[PDB]
Amino acid sequence: HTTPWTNPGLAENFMNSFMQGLSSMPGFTASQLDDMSTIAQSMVQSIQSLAAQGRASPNKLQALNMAFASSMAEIAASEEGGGSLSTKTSSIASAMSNAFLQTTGVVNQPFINEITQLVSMFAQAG
Amino acid sequence: SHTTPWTNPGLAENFMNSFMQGLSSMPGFTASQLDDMSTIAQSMVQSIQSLAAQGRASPNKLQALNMAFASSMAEIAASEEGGGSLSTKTSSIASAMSNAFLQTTGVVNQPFINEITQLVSMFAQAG
Repeated sequence: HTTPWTNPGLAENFMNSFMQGLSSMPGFTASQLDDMSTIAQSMVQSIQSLAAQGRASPNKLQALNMAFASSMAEIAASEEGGGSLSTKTSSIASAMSNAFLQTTGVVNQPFINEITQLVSMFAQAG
Repeated sequence: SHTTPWTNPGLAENFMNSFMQGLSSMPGFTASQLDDMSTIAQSMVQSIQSLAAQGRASPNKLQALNMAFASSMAEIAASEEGGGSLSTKTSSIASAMSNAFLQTTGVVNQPFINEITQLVSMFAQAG
Protein backbone atom coordinates (compact mmCIF):
# COMPACT_ATOMS: atom_id res chain seq x y z
CA HIS A 1 0.00 0.00 0.00
CA THR A 2 3.09 2.21 0.21
CA THR A 3 3.57 4.67 -2.65
CA PRO A 4 5.83 7.64 -3.52
CA TRP A 5 3.01 9.95 -2.33
CA THR A 6 2.53 8.30 1.07
CA ASN A 7 4.68 10.98 2.74
CA PRO A 8 7.03 13.77 1.64
CA GLY A 9 10.22 11.81 2.33
CA LEU A 10 9.23 8.99 -0.01
CA ALA A 11 8.12 11.46 -2.69
CA GLU A 12 11.51 13.20 -2.63
CA ASN A 13 13.43 9.91 -2.63
CA PHE A 14 11.40 8.67 -5.61
CA MET A 15 12.31 11.72 -7.70
CA ASN A 16 16.00 11.66 -6.71
CA SER A 17 16.13 7.92 -7.41
CA PHE A 18 14.54 8.50 -10.82
CA MET A 19 17.04 11.20 -11.83
CA GLN A 20 19.96 9.19 -10.47
CA GLY A 21 18.83 6.20 -12.52
CA LEU A 22 18.06 8.20 -15.66
CA SER A 23 21.50 9.84 -15.77
CA SER A 24 22.97 6.39 -16.52
CA MET A 25 20.58 5.55 -19.38
CA PRO A 26 20.66 6.42 -23.09
CA GLY A 27 18.58 8.75 -25.22
CA PHE A 28 19.17 12.13 -23.55
CA THR A 29 21.71 14.92 -23.92
CA ALA A 30 23.60 16.64 -21.12
CA SER A 31 21.43 19.74 -21.56
CA GLN A 32 18.24 17.66 -21.38
CA LEU A 33 19.38 15.90 -18.20
CA ASP A 34 20.29 19.29 -16.74
CA ASP A 35 16.77 20.57 -17.44
CA MET A 36 15.16 17.43 -16.01
CA SER A 37 17.45 17.59 -12.97
CA THR A 38 16.65 21.27 -12.41
CA ILE A 39 12.91 20.55 -12.44
CA ALA A 40 13.38 17.47 -10.25
CA GLN A 41 15.11 19.55 -7.57
CA SER A 42 12.51 22.32 -7.90
CA MET A 43 9.84 19.72 -7.11
CA VAL A 44 11.83 18.39 -4.13
CA GLN A 45 12.00 21.94 -2.77
CA SER A 46 8.26 22.37 -3.32
CA ILE A 47 7.60 19.20 -1.31
CA GLN A 48 9.97 20.34 1.45
CA SER A 49 8.12 23.66 1.62
CA LEU A 50 4.71 21.94 1.73
CA ALA A 51 5.95 19.53 4.40
CA ALA A 52 7.09 22.46 6.56
CA GLN A 53 3.54 23.83 6.21
CA GLY A 54 1.76 20.57 7.04
CA ARG A 55 0.30 20.59 3.52
CA ALA A 56 2.13 17.56 2.08
CA SER A 57 -0.86 15.23 2.22
CA PRO A 58 -1.01 12.14 -0.01
CA ASN A 59 -3.42 13.78 -2.47
CA LYS A 60 -1.18 16.82 -2.93
CA LEU A 61 1.94 14.63 -3.13
CA GLN A 62 0.21 12.47 -5.74
CA ALA A 63 -0.47 15.62 -7.76
CA LEU A 64 3.14 16.77 -7.39
CA ASN A 65 4.39 13.32 -8.40
CA MET A 66 2.39 13.68 -11.62
CA ALA A 67 3.71 17.21 -12.10
CA PHE A 68 7.24 15.82 -11.85
CA ALA A 69 6.59 12.86 -14.14
CA SER A 70 4.77 14.94 -16.77
CA SER A 71 7.69 17.40 -16.78
CA MET A 72 10.06 14.55 -17.57
CA ALA A 73 7.76 13.38 -20.37
CA GLU A 74 7.37 16.91 -21.73
CA ILE A 75 11.14 17.43 -21.92
CA ALA A 76 11.61 14.06 -23.62
CA ALA A 77 8.95 14.86 -26.21
CA SER A 78 9.95 18.49 -26.81
CA GLU A 79 13.76 18.80 -26.65
CA GLU A 80 15.54 17.63 -29.81
CA GLY A 81 18.68 15.54 -30.03
CA GLY A 82 20.17 12.86 -27.80
CA GLY A 83 18.35 9.83 -29.19
CA SER A 84 15.12 8.50 -30.58
CA LEU A 85 11.78 9.08 -28.87
CA SER A 86 11.37 5.34 -28.27
CA THR A 87 14.76 5.25 -26.54
CA LYS A 88 13.85 8.25 -24.39
CA THR A 89 10.52 6.64 -23.50
CA SER A 90 11.99 3.26 -22.54
CA SER A 91 14.66 4.97 -20.43
CA ILE A 92 11.97 6.91 -18.54
CA ALA A 93 10.02 3.69 -17.95
CA SER A 94 13.19 1.93 -16.77
CA ALA A 95 14.18 4.80 -14.48
CA MET A 96 10.66 4.98 -13.01
CA SER A 97 10.58 1.23 -12.37
CA ASN A 98 13.93 1.41 -10.57
CA ALA A 99 12.77 4.44 -8.57
CA PHE A 100 9.80 2.43 -7.31
CA LEU A 101 11.95 -0.56 -6.32
CA GLN A 102 14.49 1.71 -4.62
CA THR A 103 11.80 3.65 -2.72
CA THR A 104 8.72 1.56 -1.92
CA GLY A 105 10.01 -1.76 -3.25
CA VAL A 106 6.83 -2.08 -5.35
CA VAL A 107 6.51 -1.05 -9.01
CA ASN A 108 3.32 0.79 -10.01
CA GLN A 109 3.11 -0.33 -13.63
CA PRO A 110 -0.16 1.57 -14.27
CA PHE A 111 1.65 4.77 -13.30
CA ILE A 112 4.51 3.96 -15.70
CA ASN A 113 2.02 3.34 -18.51
CA GLU A 114 0.46 6.75 -17.82
CA ILE A 115 3.84 8.47 -18.23
CA THR A 116 4.81 6.58 -21.39
CA GLN A 117 1.41 7.59 -22.77
CA LEU A 118 2.11 11.23 -21.84
CA VAL A 119 5.38 11.14 -23.81
CA SER A 120 3.40 10.03 -26.86
CA MET A 121 0.58 12.53 -26.26
CA PHE A 122 3.00 15.44 -25.83
CA ALA A 123 4.94 14.36 -28.93
CA GLN A 124 1.70 14.29 -30.93
CA ALA A 125 0.92 17.88 -29.92
CA GLY A 126 4.29 19.03 -31.27
CA SER B 1 9.54 38.24 -27.36
CA HIS B 2 8.77 37.23 -23.76
CA THR B 3 5.06 37.87 -24.29
CA THR B 4 3.55 34.46 -23.39
CA PRO B 5 3.53 32.14 -20.36
CA TRP B 6 6.01 29.91 -22.24
CA THR B 7 8.68 32.63 -22.50
CA ASN B 8 7.90 35.08 -19.65
CA PRO B 9 8.10 33.69 -16.09
CA GLY B 10 5.80 36.39 -14.72
CA LEU B 11 3.13 35.51 -17.27
CA ALA B 12 3.46 31.82 -16.39
CA GLU B 13 2.90 32.68 -12.72
CA ASN B 14 -0.04 34.94 -13.59
CA PHE B 15 -1.45 32.22 -15.85
CA MET B 16 -1.56 29.70 -13.00
CA ASN B 17 -3.04 32.17 -10.50
CA SER B 18 -5.61 33.26 -13.09
CA PHE B 19 -6.56 29.63 -13.74
CA MET B 20 -7.38 29.11 -10.05
CA GLN B 21 -9.34 32.38 -9.83
CA GLY B 22 -11.52 31.36 -12.76
CA LEU B 23 -11.96 27.81 -11.50
CA SER B 24 -13.10 28.94 -8.03
CA SER B 25 -16.26 30.38 -9.63
CA MET B 26 -17.05 27.22 -11.67
CA PRO B 27 -18.79 24.12 -10.28
CA GLY B 28 -17.68 20.50 -10.21
CA PHE B 29 -15.05 20.42 -7.44
CA THR B 30 -15.28 19.92 -3.69
CA ALA B 31 -13.56 22.31 -1.30
CA SER B 32 -10.74 19.84 -0.65
CA GLN B 33 -10.16 19.39 -4.39
CA LEU B 34 -9.93 23.15 -4.93
CA ASP B 35 -7.50 23.33 -2.00
CA ASP B 36 -5.34 20.61 -3.54
CA MET B 37 -5.38 22.40 -6.90
CA SER B 38 -4.75 25.77 -5.25
CA THR B 39 -1.82 24.45 -3.21
CA ILE B 40 -0.20 22.83 -6.25
CA ALA B 41 -0.73 25.96 -8.35
CA GLN B 42 0.96 27.97 -5.59
CA SER B 43 3.83 25.47 -5.41
CA MET B 44 4.46 25.76 -9.14
CA VAL B 45 4.24 29.57 -9.08
CA GLN B 46 6.87 29.59 -6.32
CA SER B 47 9.09 27.17 -8.26
CA ILE B 48 9.00 29.50 -11.28
CA GLN B 49 9.71 32.54 -9.10
CA SER B 50 12.72 30.79 -7.56
CA LEU B 51 14.15 29.72 -10.92
CA ALA B 52 13.45 33.13 -12.47
CA ALA B 53 15.40 34.89 -9.72
CA GLN B 54 18.36 32.69 -10.76
CA GLY B 55 17.86 33.29 -14.49
CA ARG B 56 17.09 29.58 -14.84
CA ALA B 57 13.45 29.92 -15.98
CA SER B 58 14.28 29.30 -19.63
CA PRO B 59 11.49 28.71 -22.16
CA ASN B 60 12.27 24.98 -22.16
CA LYS B 61 11.76 24.81 -18.40
CA LEU B 62 8.70 27.09 -18.43
CA GLN B 63 7.18 24.83 -21.09
CA ALA B 64 7.83 21.80 -18.89
CA LEU B 65 6.58 23.50 -15.72
CA ASN B 66 3.45 24.80 -17.47
CA MET B 67 2.61 21.27 -18.62
CA ALA B 68 3.46 19.97 -15.14
CA PHE B 69 0.95 22.43 -13.67
CA ALA B 70 -1.76 21.52 -16.17
CA SER B 71 -1.15 17.78 -15.76
CA SER B 72 -1.38 18.11 -11.97
CA MET B 73 -4.70 19.97 -12.21
CA ALA B 74 -6.04 17.25 -14.51
CA GLU B 75 -4.73 14.54 -12.18
CA ILE B 76 -6.55 16.05 -9.20
CA ALA B 77 -9.75 16.44 -11.22
CA ALA B 78 -9.63 12.89 -12.61
CA SER B 79 -8.57 11.00 -9.46
CA GLU B 80 -10.37 12.69 -6.53
CA GLU B 81 -14.03 11.70 -6.57
CA GLY B 82 -17.12 13.58 -5.41
CA GLY B 83 -18.03 17.14 -6.36
CA GLY B 84 -19.46 16.49 -9.81
CA SER B 85 -19.20 14.53 -13.03
CA LEU B 86 -16.00 14.36 -15.06
CA SER B 87 -17.88 16.23 -17.81
CA THR B 88 -18.52 19.16 -15.45
CA LYS B 89 -14.98 19.09 -14.05
CA THR B 90 -13.64 19.01 -17.61
CA SER B 91 -15.84 21.85 -18.87
CA SER B 92 -14.96 23.98 -15.83
CA ILE B 93 -11.23 23.40 -16.44
CA ALA B 94 -11.62 24.40 -20.09
CA SER B 95 -13.36 27.59 -18.95
CA ALA B 96 -10.77 28.38 -16.27
CA MET B 97 -7.90 27.76 -18.70
CA SER B 98 -9.63 30.11 -21.16
CA ASN B 99 -9.68 32.96 -18.63
CA ALA B 100 -6.04 32.26 -17.74
CA PHE B 101 -5.19 32.98 -21.38
CA LEU B 102 -7.52 35.99 -21.51
CA GLN B 103 -5.84 37.44 -18.42
CA THR B 104 -2.29 36.90 -19.75
CA THR B 105 -1.91 37.02 -23.54
CA GLY B 106 -5.50 37.86 -24.46
CA VAL B 107 -5.38 34.99 -26.98
CA VAL B 108 -6.67 31.53 -26.13
CA ASN B 109 -4.49 28.62 -27.27
CA GLN B 110 -7.15 26.05 -28.11
CA PRO B 111 -4.72 23.15 -28.76
CA PHE B 112 -3.39 23.61 -25.22
CA ILE B 113 -6.88 23.67 -23.70
CA ASN B 114 -7.86 20.59 -25.70
CA GLU B 115 -4.68 18.84 -24.55
CA ILE B 116 -5.53 19.39 -20.89
CA THR B 117 -9.12 18.20 -21.34
CA GLN B 118 -7.73 14.99 -22.84
CA LEU B 119 -5.36 14.59 -19.88
CA VAL B 120 -8.36 14.61 -17.51
CA SER B 121 -9.85 11.77 -19.55
CA MET B 122 -6.62 9.77 -19.82
CA PHE B 123 -5.92 10.05 -16.09
CA ALA B 124 -9.56 9.07 -15.45
CA GLN B 125 -9.34 5.91 -17.57
CA ALA B 126 -6.19 4.86 -15.69
CA GLY B 127 -8.32 4.35 -12.56
